[PDB]
Amino acid sequence: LAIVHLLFLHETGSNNPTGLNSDADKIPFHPYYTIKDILGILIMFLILMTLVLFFPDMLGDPDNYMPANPLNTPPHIKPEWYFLFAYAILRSIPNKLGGVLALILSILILALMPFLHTSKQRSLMFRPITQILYWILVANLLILTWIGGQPVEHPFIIIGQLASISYFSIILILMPISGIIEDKMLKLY
Amino acid sequence: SVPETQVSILDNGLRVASEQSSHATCTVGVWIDAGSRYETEKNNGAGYFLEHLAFKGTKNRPGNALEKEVESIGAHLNAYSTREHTAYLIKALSKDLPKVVELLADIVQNSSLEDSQIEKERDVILREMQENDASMQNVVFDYLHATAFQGTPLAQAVEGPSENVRRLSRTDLTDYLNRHYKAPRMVLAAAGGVEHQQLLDLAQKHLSSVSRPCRFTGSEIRHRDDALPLAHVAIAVEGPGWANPDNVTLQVANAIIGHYLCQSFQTFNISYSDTGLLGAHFVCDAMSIDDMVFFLQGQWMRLCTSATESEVTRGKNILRNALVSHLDGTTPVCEDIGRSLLTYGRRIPLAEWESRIQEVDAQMLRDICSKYFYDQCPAVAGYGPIEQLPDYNRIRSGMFWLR
Ligand code: HEM
Repeated sequence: LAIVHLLFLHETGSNNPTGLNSDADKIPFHPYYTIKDILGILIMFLILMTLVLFFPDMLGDPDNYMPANPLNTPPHIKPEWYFLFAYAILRSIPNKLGGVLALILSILILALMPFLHTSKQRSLMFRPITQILYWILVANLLILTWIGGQPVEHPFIIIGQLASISYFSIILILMPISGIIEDKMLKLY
Repeated sequence: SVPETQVSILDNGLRVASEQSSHATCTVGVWIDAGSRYETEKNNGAGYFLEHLAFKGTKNRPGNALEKEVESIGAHLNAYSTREHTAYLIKALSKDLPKVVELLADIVQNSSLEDSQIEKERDVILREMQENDASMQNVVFDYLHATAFQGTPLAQAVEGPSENVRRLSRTDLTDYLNRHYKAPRMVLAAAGGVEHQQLLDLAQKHLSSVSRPCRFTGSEIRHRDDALPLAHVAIAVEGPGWANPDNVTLQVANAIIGHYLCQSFQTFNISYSDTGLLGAHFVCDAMSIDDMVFFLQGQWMRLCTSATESEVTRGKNILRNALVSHLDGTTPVCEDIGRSLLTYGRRIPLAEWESRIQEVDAQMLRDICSKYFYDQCPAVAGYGPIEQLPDYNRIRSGMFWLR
């Protein structure tokens, strides 16, 4: 699927942070973005080996070092941290089914994302209001990651419920309206 | 038994050389060690504009009456300017040898620059430059000189920028004339049916009045204009200079390279005073651009690594057959003579050239080619649809082999 991912991209070429047509300024990849990928590989290996050789259990759970007891239940059940945002959403919706669906949508909302683009500019380099909304989205994604960790009790629950409401409202509603407003400010709309 | 070029410098410093031949027609010229390299960016077109003004009349021969004289004997009058040398030459009969010399004397001294003419020649020069851009290979070689000799007086063109052309005055010209036309920097060269003693007496009679850190830079300059049908690309490295004998070996290598892919391949070894540009200027379609390069770079590395005796023998024969450059014709020889005395300080005979050619073998050719081509930073000048022309890392990586 990653090979198919690379194919569906070379047909169009990569994007640039300005979001403009970069056909006038393109360079080879071997000497310019290869040594850059090698440097990024080296930095990622530095972070991976300082995660392995120095703090090998800062991201895992201690209770996984006990054998599986079907009779004994743990006092607090978590998935690993990268599932937390989803975990929060699931817990937030009162209805079980609702939670499952919202959870799925949490990931799927992204797929839905290319149909929500209502701006005449591709990138957010020249779009400050949608930049603010994007960083608020990153902020409450971090909040949902924290909440998942917190146990079920006040006021963690309410935050979870709001954070999920704010997440879906920023992705679904606030960004296209903001893009319309930004197009109106540049005398385009 | 090559006819020797007898030379007779004057006390003023005017070297007077001549070589006699059967031809009853003789070519006489004056060479001056003055070009765009001696200009200081405030008079960047002084030599070119003086080269335009030099045939428009003198003090003794005012206006077109002067050129009426060179029509009267049926002689031909030519002049040219490079970055280092300026030449004023006449092709005439032998029996018209005195007056021609006298004519040349006026052209170098006693010349008259008319203010009226200055405006007319400014419009000529300006317009020509305004249309000179048409000649691509000239644009590409000027771009190569600029990007290879940035910050030096060797980057600036012979014609100069339109700016200076418009902003030039008699006095400035007078200066360039009075500064770079010294007698010790002048050679009176004659080739063909001339006697050396008669030419020396004529130089004593007239012309006896004449008054008595170069750096290469590797850089990618790219003039992209996609509306042009063809692309011209020149790639060069630093040359040794005039006085370095391995030039001869490099000439053989240039010969061996010859021209094999996209059309319009070529090779040059341009030499200036202890510097130069050694390289190739191909011209081609959008796609061939890269390969040709790739092609071209491979040939250079082959000459650095895998030179055989047969191609060296072929290049030596091509170079010798190129001594025809000397030939016997009055003009070419005279020209050759002109440079010899300005650059080497002497006329190198063809027997010495043949000795320096026959001492060249394959081992010293690949040694000298590795000295001048292998792992060197080139100067690249492109003009036209040059998007597929590779940038500097790919060319620099093609300047060596991993094997
Ligand atoms: C399996 C995990 C993934 C891998 C290893 C991966 C790898 C890559 C690589 C190597 C590129 C080209 C270089 C670059 O990253 O800028 C790329 C481009 C891209 N990927 Fe992914 N990708 C992954 C998942 C995703 C997902 C899930 C999406 C959609 C949400 C996505 C969307 C894109 C887009 C849009 C580009 C073009 C980016 C641009 O040029 O602006 N990829 N991917």
